[PDB]
Amino acid sequence: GSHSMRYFFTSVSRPGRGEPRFIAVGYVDDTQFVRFDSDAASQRMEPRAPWIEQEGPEYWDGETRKVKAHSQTHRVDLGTLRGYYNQSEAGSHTVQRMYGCDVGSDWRFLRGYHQYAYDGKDYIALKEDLRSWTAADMAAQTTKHKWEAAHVAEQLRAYLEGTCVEWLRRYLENGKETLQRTDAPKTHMTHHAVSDHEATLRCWALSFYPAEITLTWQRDGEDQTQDTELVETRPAGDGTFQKWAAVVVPSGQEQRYTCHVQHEGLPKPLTLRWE
Amino acid sequence: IQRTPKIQVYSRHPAENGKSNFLNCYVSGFHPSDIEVDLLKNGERIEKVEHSDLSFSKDWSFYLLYYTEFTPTEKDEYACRVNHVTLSQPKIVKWDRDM
Amino acid sequence: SLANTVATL
Repeated sequence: GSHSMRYFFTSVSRPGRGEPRFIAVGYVDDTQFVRFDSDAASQRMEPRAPWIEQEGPEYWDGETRKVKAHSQTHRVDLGTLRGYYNQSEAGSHTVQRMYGCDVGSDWRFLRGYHQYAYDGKDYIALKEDLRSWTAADMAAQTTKHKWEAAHVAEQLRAYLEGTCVEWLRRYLENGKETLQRTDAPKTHMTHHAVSDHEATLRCWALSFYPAEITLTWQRDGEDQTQDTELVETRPAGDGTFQKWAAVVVPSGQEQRYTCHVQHEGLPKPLTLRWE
Repeated sequence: IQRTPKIQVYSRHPAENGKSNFLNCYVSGFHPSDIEVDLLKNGERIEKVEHSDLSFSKDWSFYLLYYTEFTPTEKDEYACRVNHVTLSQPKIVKWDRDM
Repeated sequence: SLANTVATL
């Protein structure tokens, strides 16, 4: 199936003293494999998945050097942006950046990304054609004009379509035992009497990967959204994910309700029903 | 812009008295990223708590997983305490085995 | 692998 590689960067200014707090993380699909925290002792890009530990010294040296360069750019940006928005030097602000590439089911470049945010809102983003920019306001417009003149889009395009895809393919092969394996959700249902006449049926989906999944409730073969509750997909902590959906029903009529589970790891959707 | 945190408290594996497990507090959809998250055992903060590396969703809001290794019992109560700028006072979500 | 160049805003 399709796969992706993404890098997330966050820098928070600390006006009271010192430089911004900078944190960077790298992911392949829903698996984190590297990180950098300016607050940590190593001051180096660090591994977070076993399959990336195969890389030699030159890899870690280059990645460390580059992530530090990323850090400084963000430090400068915080200053530049404080001026663009005419803000005080006494408050703390945030800049975020995210970029990456996707390969399709054919394993060929599918698409690339490069977006930026200031204080949690879109600032500037590269469009899908990887040739134009989307600026959210006049501060971003100034940046856009400068990046057009410096041809930053062309440079990012060469990375996203080349280096990015090539490395994503390399990581996929090296960590194939996990990255190219889908973990079908382990499902079951629980029954909870909320009163003498009503009961809650909760449909569980556990230990699945990737995170993408859909849980739906039907009553007498027809989708039901009322009297239901769906929680946000959450990380188990061991690399897999969890989710559940519940419905309140009249005691004694549990048999009319079915929970439908769709996930890439299942040849066909599963259907659960209570006793 | 500022955004308030969503909170979920749960165990990595189905709860079973006497058997080792992991207690999780997942905080998401928040901004800015500075936040205070504590796992509690009978009202007292657990010192041995770690968290994932700060990351964020498509809308730029942040998410973090705080977790600790614990062994559930029938009487001990667990909860997650979260403080953030968008909160007038620390919020506390108690752990429920069925959720 | 990370990009090699990062232009300022």
